[PDB]
Amino acid sequence: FQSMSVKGRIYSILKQIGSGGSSKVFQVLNEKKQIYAIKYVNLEEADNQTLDSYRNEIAYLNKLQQHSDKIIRLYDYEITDQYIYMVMECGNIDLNSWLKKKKSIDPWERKSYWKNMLEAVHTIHQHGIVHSDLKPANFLIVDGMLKLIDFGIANVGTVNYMPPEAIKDMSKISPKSDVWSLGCILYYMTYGKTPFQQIINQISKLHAIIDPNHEIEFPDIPEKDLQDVLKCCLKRDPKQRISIPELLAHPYVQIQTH
Ligand SMILES: Cc1ccc(-n2nc(C(C)(C)C)cc2NC(N)=O)cc1
Repeated sequence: FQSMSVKGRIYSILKQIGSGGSSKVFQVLNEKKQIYAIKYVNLEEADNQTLDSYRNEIAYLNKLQQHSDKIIRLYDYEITDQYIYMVMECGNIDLNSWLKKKKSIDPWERKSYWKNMLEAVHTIHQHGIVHSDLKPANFLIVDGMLKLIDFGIANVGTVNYMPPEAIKDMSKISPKSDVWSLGCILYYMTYGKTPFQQIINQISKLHAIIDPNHEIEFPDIPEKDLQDVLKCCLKRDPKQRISIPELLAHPYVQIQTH
């Protein structure tokens, strides 16, 4: 039955939710019994490039708090050369663990989660940040709402959500790269699998994503608007791919009852 101090205040640990090579996430309670999540980052063995990234991720996290409620709260933090403590809002489950459990997704729930992903990602772009690594894990369900937990500035994994322009690049990265990944999450939330999930050979997967000839399948669904959103986000030419601002005005989000 452990405890910990963050900027004077004392928090009592209930359980661990996260495991990181150097980081851990703890479900904690404050003096008044309120629930929070504390991220403990161990800095004992990190280089300057890595530190500066964590410093930057934290600065942005703090700056974009005011801009949107679709971004995870950062109530307080304690930084030292040895460690980082971050008091942040608690969530029910991350979106990846929810998609692996929830078999059939409700169409209203899918649309509501999608609007949330768009508002959060759109906010970061306004500030010039491109996640470049969007995945379900990056989103937390809080109060039946989806919140973005990280910006991709600070450091098994999958290539399912990788845009074709990242692979052909081998800075060539733009806001549109996040549109492709968001499209892959939505395609998963729609057809229960990522667009290239079926390809086992990892090398062959990378080739498929970058291959114009390969045709991504869009099976006929009752939500005609949703089908259009997917076909527009998963366009290989980033110049031809739809933008976040345009997506906001799309019938799929704006229209009610389709
Ligand atoms: C796999 C996994 C596990 C835990 C989390 N997570 N991360 C956080 C921070 C707010 C500290 C970023 C909170 C949680 N999980 C949670 N249930 O609140 C996110 C993903």
